[PDB]
Amino acid sequence: MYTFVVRDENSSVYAEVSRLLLATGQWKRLRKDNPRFNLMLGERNRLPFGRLGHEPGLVQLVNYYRGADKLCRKASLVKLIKTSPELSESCTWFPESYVIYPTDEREVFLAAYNRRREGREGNVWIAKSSAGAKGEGILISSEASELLDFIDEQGQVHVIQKYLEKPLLLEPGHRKFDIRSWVLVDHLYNIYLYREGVLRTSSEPYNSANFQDKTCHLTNHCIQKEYSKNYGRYEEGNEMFFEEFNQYLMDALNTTLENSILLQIKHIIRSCLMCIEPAISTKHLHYQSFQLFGFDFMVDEELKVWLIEVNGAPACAQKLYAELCQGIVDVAISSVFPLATSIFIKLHH
Amino acid sequence: MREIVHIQAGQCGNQIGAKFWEVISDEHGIDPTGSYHGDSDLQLERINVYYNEATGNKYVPRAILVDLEPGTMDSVRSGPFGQIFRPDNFVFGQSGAGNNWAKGHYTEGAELVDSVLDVVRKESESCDCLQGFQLTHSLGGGTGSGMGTLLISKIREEYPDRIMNTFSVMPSPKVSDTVVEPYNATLSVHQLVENTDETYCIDNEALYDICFRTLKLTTPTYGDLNHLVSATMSGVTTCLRFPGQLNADLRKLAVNMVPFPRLHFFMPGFAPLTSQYRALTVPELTQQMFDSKNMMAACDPRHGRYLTVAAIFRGRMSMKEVDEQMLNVQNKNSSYFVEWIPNNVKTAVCDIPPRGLKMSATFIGNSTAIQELFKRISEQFTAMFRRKAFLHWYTGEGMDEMEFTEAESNMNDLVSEYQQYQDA
Amino acid sequence: MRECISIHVGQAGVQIGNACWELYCLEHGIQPDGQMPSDKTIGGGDDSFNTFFSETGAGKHVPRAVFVDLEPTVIDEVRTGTYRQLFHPEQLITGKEDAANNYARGHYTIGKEIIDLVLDRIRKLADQCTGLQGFLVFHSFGGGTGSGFTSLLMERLSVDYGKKSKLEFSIYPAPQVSTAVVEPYNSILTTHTTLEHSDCAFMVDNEAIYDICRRNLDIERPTYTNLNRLISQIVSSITASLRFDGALNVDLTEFQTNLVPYPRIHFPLATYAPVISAEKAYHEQLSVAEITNACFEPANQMVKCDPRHGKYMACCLLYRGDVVPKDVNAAIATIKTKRSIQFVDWCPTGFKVGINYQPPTVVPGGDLAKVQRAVCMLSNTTAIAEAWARLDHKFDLMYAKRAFVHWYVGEGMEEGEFSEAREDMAALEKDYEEVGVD
Amino acid sequence: MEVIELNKCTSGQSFEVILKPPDPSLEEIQKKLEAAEERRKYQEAELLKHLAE
Ligand SMILES: Nc1nc2c(ncn2[C@@H]2O[C@H](COP(=O)(O)OP(=O)(O)OP(=O)(O)O)[C@@H](O)[C@H]2O)c(=O)[nH]1
Ligand SMILES: Nc1ncnc2c1ncn2[C@@H]1O[C@H](COP(=O)(O)OP(=O)(O)CP(=O)(O)O)[C@@H](O)[C@H]1O
Ligand SMILES: Nc1nc2c(ncn2[C@@H]2O[C@H](COP(=O)(O)OP(=O)(O)O)[C@@H](O)[C@H]2O)c(=O)[nH]1
Ligand SMILES: CCOc1ccccc1/N=C(\C)C1=C(O)C[C@H](c2ccccc2)CC1=O
Ligand SMILES: [Ca+2]
Ligand SMILES: [Ca+2]
Ligand SMILES: [Ca+2]
Ligand SMILES: [Ca+2]
Ligand SMILES: [Mg+2]
Ligand SMILES: [Mg+2]
Ligand SMILES: [Mg+2]
Repeated sequence: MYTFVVRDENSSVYAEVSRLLLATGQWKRLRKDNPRFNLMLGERNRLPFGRLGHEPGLVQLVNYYRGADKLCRKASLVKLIKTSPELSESCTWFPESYVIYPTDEREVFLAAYNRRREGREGNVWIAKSSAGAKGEGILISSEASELLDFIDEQGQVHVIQKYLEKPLLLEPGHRKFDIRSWVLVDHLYNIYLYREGVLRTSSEPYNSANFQDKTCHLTNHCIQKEYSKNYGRYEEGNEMFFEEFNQYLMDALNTTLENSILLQIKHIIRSCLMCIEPAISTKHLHYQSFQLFGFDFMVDEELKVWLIEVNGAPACAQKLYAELCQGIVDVAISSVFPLATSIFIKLHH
Repeated sequence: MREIVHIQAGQCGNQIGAKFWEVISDEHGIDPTGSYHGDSDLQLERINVYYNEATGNKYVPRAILVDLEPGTMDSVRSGPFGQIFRPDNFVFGQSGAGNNWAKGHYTEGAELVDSVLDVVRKESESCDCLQGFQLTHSLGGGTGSGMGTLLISKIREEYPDRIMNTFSVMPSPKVSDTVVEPYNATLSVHQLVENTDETYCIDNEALYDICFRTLKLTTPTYGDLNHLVSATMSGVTTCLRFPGQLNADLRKLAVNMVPFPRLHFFMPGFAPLTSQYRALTVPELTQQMFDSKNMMAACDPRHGRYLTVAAIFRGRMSMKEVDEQMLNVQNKNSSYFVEWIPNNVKTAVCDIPPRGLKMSATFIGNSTAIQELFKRISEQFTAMFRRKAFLHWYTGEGMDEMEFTEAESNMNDLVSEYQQYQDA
Repeated sequence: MRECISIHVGQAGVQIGNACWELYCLEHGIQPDGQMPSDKTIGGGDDSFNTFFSETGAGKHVPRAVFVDLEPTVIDEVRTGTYRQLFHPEQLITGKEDAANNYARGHYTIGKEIIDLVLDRIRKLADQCTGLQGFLVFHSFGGGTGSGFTSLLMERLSVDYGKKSKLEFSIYPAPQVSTAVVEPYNSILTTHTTLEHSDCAFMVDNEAIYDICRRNLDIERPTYTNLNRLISQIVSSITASLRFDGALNVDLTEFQTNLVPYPRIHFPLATYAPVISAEKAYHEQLSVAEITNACFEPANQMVKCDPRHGKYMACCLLYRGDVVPKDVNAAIATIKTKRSIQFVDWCPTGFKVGINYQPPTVVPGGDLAKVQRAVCMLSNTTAIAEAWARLDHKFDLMYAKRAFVHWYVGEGMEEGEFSEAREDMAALEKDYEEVGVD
Repeated sequence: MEVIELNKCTSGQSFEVILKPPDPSLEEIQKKLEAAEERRKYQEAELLKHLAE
């Protein structure tokens, strides 16, 4: 029999994983502060990694990679991409980004900006922060002075990023979207891409002239339900799944989801996770880690994929919880603690 | 160095103590006349813990035998190993204690206690470095119960920084001599709460049930009960008496087993208990050890929580397998260990098995479930005291009801203190 | 030449000290009777090995050591063992009754009665020194003597030898090899009281030594004898610079200078490679690149923790055997490109290297195979604070219920010393965090 | 990657390689020990008083 503890009550994914583990009859849940566990479903913040793997005779597993925050913080991801030669300052799939404090790149940011507007180029940028949730601390603007003055009002560190001014628009609707991919990295550092993703679509016509109405520009599920009056019109909950999206690409653009988009997505996922593997791998450590990631992508009108951000504690689409959470138990948990056709694509390396 | 002084008081205390000395004398190679005839110097490496070396290569138990009537000690002196005891260490009176704690503690025992302390002092003075005392007694009679706890108080006065441990037989209505046993036991328990460092609670009903249900003895006798106790005492003291993992005197052992001074009442057990030549695997040994049927306080450990646990394995076996099995029982019993004493389950192995067994295991539990034992006694006490029944036997020896009221409150406080650490 | 005096306190300190001096004698060609044929100056010193051995007119080489235990059975083994002729009786101090795993009993109750005798025996060794540099102190964190009497000795050593360095080799408590339960108390209590008095302390977690012995030596159930022989190899690597010709870490002061920029943060992490079973019939010898890369594997560290998630303040590489600088630098270059090695901003990203050409000596009949080259890395990384966080948490669990506290109060200690010591540890954890996290 | 401070002898050699540039008095101890001894003595006196009652 196996023992596990729950320390993040707000996790929809691992509330379901915990439920499945009990329904096996071979897993037992202990109090959150009992140290004699096999599996820790850990807290989002300040997980005590230093106390894992010191209980004699217990193989201990945790659902977070210590150090994975560098990929999953906006300011931290920018620094990782600019300073890692595997990714480099020339990385073609990440938008031009700069870290700004209220080190800092404010002078370099204005430098590339000066060359941009002087050359009559598109000069719209979006400033965002990690500490800003619910799509509130976002500003899209083509005036640099307005972006920088906005940053100093807020307290936290910010990232200014080139706003994809030419996004691929779904039809009908002339509407924006982003692609969420779920990625599971097991204790062996196998990278598993869940075969089901989701498009979080805007239910408003994309309007390049006016950035003040953020509803047509921001694809967040909370924002579309809260502000778009056309919410749910074209698809339920502004969520389009891969079968429909692939069928659309075939009918409209005579291409497939696999060819036009998913090859790039797999390339990007692999590049990010292989980059930080030496810093976070638990291969020869006294405890083991797995983690579920949520990658967010943008697609432009040339069918080029851009990475937007990586979420270290993603939720899942409602109609996909059962399949994915079972896959977590299969691939990440039961692989270390065995019990008494695959939904993942293994990205090899 | 690390000498122990052993005291046995009253009928039960002397009959169990005599069996204890029969058992460990066999393990150490000492014949009924004190001569060594073993085959291994491992038998002698720590022989001084319990035996004095008299010239002529005779080994003499550091044992004192106390009673307020002569009958049981006459039987010991005529027993199998009756000759090994120092004749000067038989201290007895003639009146008896009439199963009366007051006669043992206040009148008859008070007249005899000074001469007992003379012998204690004589044995202590010949110890290179006395590490403490052990007492065997019952709580339900008069001499072991009343005079035994009087002795403990006198020893604490004269030797205030010496460890005092007891093997204490708790009365049960199902294995009972007189109706006043709950009175004597309740009065004694408060003495133990204050003046012992470890008290091994041996419930006579548990011993009886083991003999009847597990050993298939249709009509158990006190002798059958006492074979379980002497075997348990041998196992509990294995690591003091033989070379092995533990380099600990009684104080170090108590320091690590007793987190709160009053909660020092231990639940012992051992394995195997079988009705025979079959080999016991380490899984079987470990599983039986933690089974309530192999424990001797008649308390269900699932009704409380373990503060500390120690287990002693005897025989030639895999240490790696012992570790693996101790981890398996802990995960099955994960609810029943307090999580605020880290690593509170400890094990020790001794290569030398007891007589007749290739391997065995002895269990020492400090569990809050022992409160069930004190609740039983408290109920039986109150059922009579509420009507002041049989009290005249005690007021006739100078006691008044107030001292009974205070003993009742003290026991109910002890129970209450166990309940508070079971809910933490 | 400047002498060093070793002090071994409690069971762990005495048995490790016994294992170290055996190895020193093998490394220096000293027989168990004290004679040393290669030493052509009879009764007279000034060589590097004289920092640890004095000499008699009869030509015997006597360890500059004191063994102290509050109970005699461990030191009695020294008195009757192979190297019994090495030590004179005055160097072996034993009490009657130990501290019962109770810091307060080792520090206050028993320590008060023996501290002056111990200082008198140490003074006798100091009087034979022309230029004493200081002390090496071996002890467990968990024992009552190892924790309680050591902290008292360390305080009085600061008084009596104020300008002398003091180094510790401390055994950090591991449940796998301990039958005690109160060791988190003793560890925090002794660390709090010793912190100001120790210039540099090498912590060895019995858990790490135990697992190395299991994995690399194929010992299913390691004993103290197995653990101590491995620990003595690491101790020998660290002290070799004091005992042989060299230019790195040639006196105790250099340990603080090279490894400890901040006084309180004076616990370097030791990593050792290679550990190879002697029972292994066929073994391929490891290169300089391979043993140096092994220095960045947590599985070879004396304390399990993850240096990738801390920052370095100093890093020393101590090689024994067939090693030349060119191969060290080639190995360092490759490792820097492949592993996460981040220093604090106010320190140079660099390595101080020492090479001793004599390969490691191993005890005949021991568990370790002889190798052609070995290395001990000493790095001051903030990752070792993981070991403080573990200990402090076990402390907090027991102390919130005042479990076992009465044993300490009963020996004359006050409850306030517990929280005073725990608050010092909280400040120490905070210091490591300020240094190591952005 | 610079080597500095190379010293060589018959027993070995040492060097540095750089990748990147950037107490209580005796009387006070006696006070502590004697204060603890007095708290022990006071606790023992209470025990002996309790036994005398
Ligand atoms: N590595 C190693 N650890 C030891 C050794 N002996 C004891 N220990 C560890 O030290 C701790 C127990 O402390 P001891 O050194 O035995 O106690 P002490 O210093 O003698 O003090 P007392 O309490 O008076 O006996 C436990 O964590 C043991 O695992 C040893 O020889 N080698
Ligand atoms: N450079 C860019 N160009 C165009 N659109 C962008 C953009 N950066 C962000 N967006 C839009 O903003 C939305 C939310 O951005 P972001 O992911 O930074 O905020 P967030 O982290 O709070 C939501 P989530 O956690 O689901 O990723 C995206 O869905 C995307 O449509
Ligand atoms: N296990 C066991 N219990 C006994 C024995 N003799 C008496 N008892 C129990 O001890 C209590 C009686 O105390 P006893 O020792 O006979 O009285 P004392 O001589 O005045 O101390 C009752 O609870 C009896 O059940 C014995 O030999 N073995
Ligand atoms: C610190 C943990 O200790 C142990 C760990 C593992 C296995 C056994 C241990 N041993 C204990 C607990 C013990 C005791 O507590 C006291 C026992 C006793 C009782 C009465 C008279 C004489 C001796 C003697 C005795 O071995
Ligand atoms: Ca009379
Ligand atoms: Ca008298
Ligand atoms: Ca010489
Ligand atoms: Ca100093
Ligand atoms: Mg986000
Ligand atoms: Mg009777
Ligand atoms: Mg000791």
